[PDB]
Amino acid sequence: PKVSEDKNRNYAVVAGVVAIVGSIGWYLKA
Amino acid sequence: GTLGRAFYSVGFWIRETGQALDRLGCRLQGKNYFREQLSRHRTLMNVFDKAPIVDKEAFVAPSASVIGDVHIGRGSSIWYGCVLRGDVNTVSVGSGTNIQDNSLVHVAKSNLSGKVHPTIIGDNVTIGHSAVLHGCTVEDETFIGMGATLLDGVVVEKHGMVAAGALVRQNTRIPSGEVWGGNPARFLRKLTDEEIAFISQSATNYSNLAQAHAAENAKPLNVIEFEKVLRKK
Amino acid sequence: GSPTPVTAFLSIAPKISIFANILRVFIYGSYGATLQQIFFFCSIASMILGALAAMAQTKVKRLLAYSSIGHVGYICIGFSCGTIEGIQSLLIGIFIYALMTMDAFAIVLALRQTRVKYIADLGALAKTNPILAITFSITMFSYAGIPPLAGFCSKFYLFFAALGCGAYFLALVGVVTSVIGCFYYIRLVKRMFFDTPRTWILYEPMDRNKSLLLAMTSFFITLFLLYPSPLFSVTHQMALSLYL
Amino acid sequence: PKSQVTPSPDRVKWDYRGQRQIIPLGQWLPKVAVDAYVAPNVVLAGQVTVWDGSSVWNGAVLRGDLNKITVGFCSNVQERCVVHAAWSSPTGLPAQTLIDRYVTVGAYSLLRSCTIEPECIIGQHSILMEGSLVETRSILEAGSVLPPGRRIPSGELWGGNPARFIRTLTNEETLEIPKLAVAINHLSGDYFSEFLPYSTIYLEVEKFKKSLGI
Amino acid sequence: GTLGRAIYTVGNWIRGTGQALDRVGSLLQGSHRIEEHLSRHRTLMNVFDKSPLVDKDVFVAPSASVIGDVQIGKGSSIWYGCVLRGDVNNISVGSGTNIQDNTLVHVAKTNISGKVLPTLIGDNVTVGHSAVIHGCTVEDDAFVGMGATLLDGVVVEKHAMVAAGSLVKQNTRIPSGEVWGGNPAKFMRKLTDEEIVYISQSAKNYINLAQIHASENSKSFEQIEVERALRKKYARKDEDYDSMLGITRETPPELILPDNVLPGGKPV
Ligand SMILES: CCCCC/C=C/C/C=C/C/C=C/C/C=C/CCCC(=O)O[C@H](COC(=O)CCCCCCCCCCCCCCCCC)COP(=O)(O)O[C@H]1[C@H](O)[C@H](O)[C@@H](O)[C@H](O)[C@H]1O
Ligand SMILES: CCCCCC(=O)OC[C@H](COP(=O)(O)OC[C@H](N)C(=O)O)OC(=O)CCCCC
Ligand SMILES: [Zn+2]
Repeated sequence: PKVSEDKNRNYAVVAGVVAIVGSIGWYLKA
Repeated sequence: GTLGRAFYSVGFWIRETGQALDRLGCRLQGKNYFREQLSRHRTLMNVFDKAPIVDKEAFVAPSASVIGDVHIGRGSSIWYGCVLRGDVNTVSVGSGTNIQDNSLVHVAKSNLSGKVHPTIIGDNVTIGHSAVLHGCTVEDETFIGMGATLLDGVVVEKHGMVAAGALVRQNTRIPSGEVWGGNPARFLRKLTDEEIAFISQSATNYSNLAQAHAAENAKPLNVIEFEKVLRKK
Repeated sequence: GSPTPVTAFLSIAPKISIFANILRVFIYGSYGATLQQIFFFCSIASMILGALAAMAQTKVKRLLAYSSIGHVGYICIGFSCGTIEGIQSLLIGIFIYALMTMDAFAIVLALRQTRVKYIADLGALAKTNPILAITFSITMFSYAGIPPLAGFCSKFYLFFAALGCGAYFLALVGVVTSVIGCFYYIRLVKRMFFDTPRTWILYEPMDRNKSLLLAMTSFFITLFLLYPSPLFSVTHQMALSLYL
Repeated sequence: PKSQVTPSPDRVKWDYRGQRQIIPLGQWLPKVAVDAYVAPNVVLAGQVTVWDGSSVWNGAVLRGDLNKITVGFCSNVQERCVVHAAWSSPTGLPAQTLIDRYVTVGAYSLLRSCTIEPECIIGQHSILMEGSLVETRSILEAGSVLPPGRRIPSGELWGGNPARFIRTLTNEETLEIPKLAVAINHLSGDYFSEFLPYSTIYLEVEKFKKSLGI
Repeated sequence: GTLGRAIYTVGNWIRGTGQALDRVGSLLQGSHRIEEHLSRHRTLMNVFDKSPLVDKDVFVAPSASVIGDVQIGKGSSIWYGCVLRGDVNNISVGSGTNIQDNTLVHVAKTNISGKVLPTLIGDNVTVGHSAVIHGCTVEDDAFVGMGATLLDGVVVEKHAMVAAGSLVKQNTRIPSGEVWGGNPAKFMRKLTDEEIVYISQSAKNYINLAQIHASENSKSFEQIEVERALRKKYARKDEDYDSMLGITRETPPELILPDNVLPGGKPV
């Protein structure tokens, strides 16, 4: 009970986090 | 109060948001056990400030469904499958009585056809199986038949046995110490002394059997069965 | 005959592009003023026949088809009067008709879950789903041209453009066709609020995307008259950009 | 005689999952509409279908393992009711129990392969047999048991142990049935908001599992 | 790997935040809602010193509470909401029987009249939809009415159908082939041959009807996920696209009910 073990869903989660961070930066930096 | 209802609704909103966050976190970790179909039943269902009150020594069945603000006295039993339900008005249950198996107490949940009458249950009152007492006031020391269908406006005074399968109609008063059965209920005979003594002993015997159940009803849940159901193939 | 999503894409997506194409052709390639006559009579006929034919239909898709034909006539009113205001009214009418058609076809697709076919199946819909009933009634009134809604503004400014060029017969025929057009719309209304059939058809709930689009369009239709400046300014800029 | 019983070591005792209120039979998954209040004690099996605005109270055991069960819009089935359907009926009509709009069925209603029309309030301890047709706008007094095949004429309220005509109905009395149905609907709507979707009981199960092994 | 561990960590943070927020929301309510507990109900449990003797081939509903000293024969099943409250005397249940939904079978406390005998249940007998049994001694091949209230001392023999809603009184014995019904005993009619065949057919049919409920209520959670996924996946079909792809979508074997519970046999 320490690793998700689903290497495909992990990429989706990190991509969603990157999308949220990019949207926030777009709102602030612009 | 309206102010309390707003706080209660905000509590719903925050609680469901918290559960949604918990489900997102759990699902994000790679485990789905929230999808289980556990029977989400409570034996003490409450609405707003109508939480039920159960005495410490009272016996309530696990399958019993007490909904509303039912007051339950000391030593009275709440048996299997009973549907004690008071929402529009209170339900009064005395001490030492026994709401038997597959029973239910109504309060005439609707609003039409007049006001709603609260249900009073006295001490040492023997309620028969499959009872549908419907907004009727019954005080201590009486017997209710097996499958009686009492309606509202029915006042059964002291020692007033009801025959099994009776259909006591609305606004009908049952005098003291006599049986009242049939379809519709009709006077049968007068209650004798030995039947009164039987009434007196029956409540005590059923209450004693009730605490006999209750002593072993709060036992640990036999974790071996829980371990077995997990490893089911 | 065509599937419901196909008809939803039709009569909105093709008509907008074809009308822009007709604008480009009409403004530049037509200087003999001979297309005023061909648009005049054909738009009048479209108005009259759509209004007189949609009242006799009992299905839903046929009613939407004839309503589309009538609104095409209403929009084509703008071609006959060739001025900046005429093209402005034409474009505003196209925009409003597109929004109302999207909303109406969202309604139709919503009831398509249980295979709605006729107009009588949507009986007593104010009881099963009151809010969807209100939305459909509002959209139908917007089709009718009732003042306190979008769709009335488009017809209003189309009539203004028609009267600007002195085509007084266009205004009168527009008024009369609107009068008959509202009648069968209200007839649709009666069977969906007032009279309750013996047998009720139950519709399963909708999904989030259709509901969100429907809510957005319904709030646009009702509250359009409060703040219509952006659409008018877009349309005035678009009409002038054909030349400069 | 046999008098032989074989105990099983895999016998299930104290199912922690509870009851699994929804019980599907292959394709026959019980469909329930949203805004239909179904109490947790209710057992739904077979092809039972509950429409919107309806309400089912605790103790009901609706199962459609033989024929589909239909509950109409704004129709409530009270607590401890038992409904069912048969493969065939003595009347010759299809043996499926269907409850139309605005019908109050009342507690301990023993429905089975019946046919109830709109505005057909039913009293308690009703023992409706198969093939019975309670025509529109009728009242059934508490304790009424009608024999199979018997029908209730419109606008007539019946009572007693057998199907017995009691008295006629007036318009004012007739019009109160939809009001009763919508009042029960309002009460069920009040009760529905008490419990949210996706109960948090799984935390208790996970804690219990963590307390012993994994 | 490292990404998986980081995602597990952030999931744990989110779960903790959600738990704290849920606790705060519950606190804001004023503690007016009773939180849900896991399960206090036991499908069958001992009463004083003896556990029920349930056969291996018995379907017992988890809602049903077959408590105390109750003996169940082969093939017989207990349906949902049925209470076998046997606490003083044994409840001998025959083979292939069925005590239906919301039904109660109770034994008097050995002295309801002085010479109380235990509630004996015959084999190949049906009770029917929430009947009331209190000290009855039903024998083989009988029908009990829906919601019937067979009281103490009632000895119903074979082929002794009781009309629904009946209220057979104390110590009443019905001869074979009678249809006694109504609030009193009140003999109505004689049991014809076809009605006997119907009773036997119902008793035989519910035996094979109980097997699907047994195989469904006992499903594990992992099996339930697969079952729901398959049910949703194959809810509706399309001959056009399937034929175009050259494939045929057949129902999975787990989604096939046995032919004996069909309306009379429709293998196709
Ligand atoms: C007092 C309280 C104050 C306030 C406290 C503030 C707390 C801040 C909390 C923020 C919560 C963020 C919420 C944003 C939510 C986005 C939607 C959730 C997306 C989501 O389904 O999850 C992942 C997917 O992943 C992404 O598809 C894309 C990933 C998008 C979600 C990733 C978000 C990770 C952000 C991590 C930030 C850590 C912040 C730490 C906070 C804790 C600090 C102590 C799991 O998919 P899955 O295949 O297992 O399952 C899904 C899912 O079940 C449903 O969408 C469908 O039903 C199903 O078909 C399937 O699609
Ligand atoms: C802050 C809370 C985030 C909570 C995120 C979340 O719960 O996603 C699920 C929801 C509903 O989607 P499901 O039907 O799959 O819920 C599945 C099931 N009911 C479950 O709970 O998992 O998505 C949204 O609408 C939100 C879109 C906007 C998201 C910002
Ligand atoms: Zn008893």
